[PDB]
Amino acid sequence: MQIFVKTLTGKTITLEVEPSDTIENVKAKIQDKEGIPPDQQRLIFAGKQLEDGRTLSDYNIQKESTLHLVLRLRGG
Amino acid sequence: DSIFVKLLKISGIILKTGESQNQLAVDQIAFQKKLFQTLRRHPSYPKIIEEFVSGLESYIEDEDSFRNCLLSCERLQSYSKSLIKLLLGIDILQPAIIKTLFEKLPEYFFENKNSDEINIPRLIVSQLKWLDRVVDGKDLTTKIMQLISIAPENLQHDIITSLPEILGDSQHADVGKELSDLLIENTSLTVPILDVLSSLRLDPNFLLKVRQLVMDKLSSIRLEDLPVIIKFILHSVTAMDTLEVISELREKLDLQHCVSSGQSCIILLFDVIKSAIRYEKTISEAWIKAIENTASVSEHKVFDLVMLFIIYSTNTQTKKYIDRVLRNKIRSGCIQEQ
Amino acid sequence: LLKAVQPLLKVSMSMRDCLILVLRKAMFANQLDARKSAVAGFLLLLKNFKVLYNSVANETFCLEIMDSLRRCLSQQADVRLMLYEGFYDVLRRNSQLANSVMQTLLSQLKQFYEPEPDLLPPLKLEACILTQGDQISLQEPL
Repeated sequence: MQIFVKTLTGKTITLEVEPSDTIENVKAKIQDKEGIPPDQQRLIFAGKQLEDGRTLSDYNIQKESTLHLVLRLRGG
Repeated sequence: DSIFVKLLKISGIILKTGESQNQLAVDQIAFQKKLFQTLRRHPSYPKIIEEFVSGLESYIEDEDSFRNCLLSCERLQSYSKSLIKLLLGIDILQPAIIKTLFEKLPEYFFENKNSDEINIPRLIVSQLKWLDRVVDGKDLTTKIMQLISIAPENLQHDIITSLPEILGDSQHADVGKELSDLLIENTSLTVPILDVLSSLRLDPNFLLKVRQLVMDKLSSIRLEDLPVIIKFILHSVTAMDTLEVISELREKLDLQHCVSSGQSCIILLFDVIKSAIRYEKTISEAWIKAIENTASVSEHKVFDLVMLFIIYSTNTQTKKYIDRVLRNKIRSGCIQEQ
Repeated sequence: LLKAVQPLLKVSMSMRDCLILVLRKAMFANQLDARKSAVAGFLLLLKNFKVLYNSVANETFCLEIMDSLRRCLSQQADVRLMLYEGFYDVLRRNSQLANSVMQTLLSQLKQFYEPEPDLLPPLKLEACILTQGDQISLQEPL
């Protein structure tokens, strides 16, 4: 299914993931299609920071949902 | 067969077909210095660089070989920078490389995410980032600004958001002006320009001007824009303009007309405010001293409670002053249950 | 703090490659302290991170940092001056960087030295002054 990831600067990317996918799979896909390293990513959903080990099912993530990406350091 | 591929073979990088990451026989520094001194010792030294870039530009006309030339090198002794990035560190090749790199990019404005979903404009602009030397400022400045002018919206948004790591110190304030030239042109491009002007080097008078141009239109801003705006406002405050901008900020901020993305962006805004008050006492102390000066009117809002809890949590040396302000505020008939 | 920490960085490797990433991303900041913090970190890593782990994993690694230090020499006067005062200790505690370090200075000299005899001011002092918008600053303290 299709979800959205929104940066701090307002750039939105579209991610094709399933609820079986873990959060580090989303981080690796963001690294593959945007170049940001997965150690620098920090994801927020519904005012909750997404942990590394869990899945999309653990935080009730459905399709057309928007995550928020915060970088640990600036410009990567 | 070409002078380009032969000198790459001599300098210690193997140029493959186009389907996997290119090998590298020696260290990156050893390869760079060897290619430099081999171009130095060859006769017709000012003219061989034209043949070099001609061989390069004739080689990279194929999309796959050019995509391999943009990708990370395979290290035998295991990942490193790209061959374009390694050639970009050498100063004699650098301006011609920037010229040819900026030449063919409008061909790739519409063929985006072709095979394995990489953005070739994003790759070619990430070949520019974290440069150690920029040999010529002004030519690169005019080229990047005309690229921002001609590009479609999302790609030029990526060019904007990548500007602090590219540009050198000799070309900040020029791009200080010309970004503001783009700022009045579009309201859809307010926030990456605002983040860039928050992160570049600017003189405070221009920063005051653009801060007034932000602050007059604060009520016409949806919550999504509100972190990267307010960060910019808390890193444009001078030592003399503290109480004025804090009082105006605490007046104009609603946090109610905006209210799942809303709660997350609210948490991002309060993260931003914690980061602003953490390491600059001049905003924390002036925020606390700008709350007790609104003890007169009983109509102060939800913001002044959450902000007192934040500054009480974050900064430790202002704990007693926040405690005394809360006691003398609650004894005044102010902050109550409602 | 970076003097204290570095017995971690001789032991660890992930933390070392975290620090270099922090310092390289810190050189491109706008706040003034970040530039000079980055040069302090770079000079400490040049200083105590080998005499000359594997030596082949050091002689290239300092030659990485040294290329990063050719950013700082392009920056403003205080960030330069910390390098000019630090290079002597770098050479004392790390001898084999000498053939690189002197070159890093010598090219830095050549932007301001006019090597033709019988031209009477032998230095270019009109390039060591940055003038724009009636803001006059010293840069490159020759």
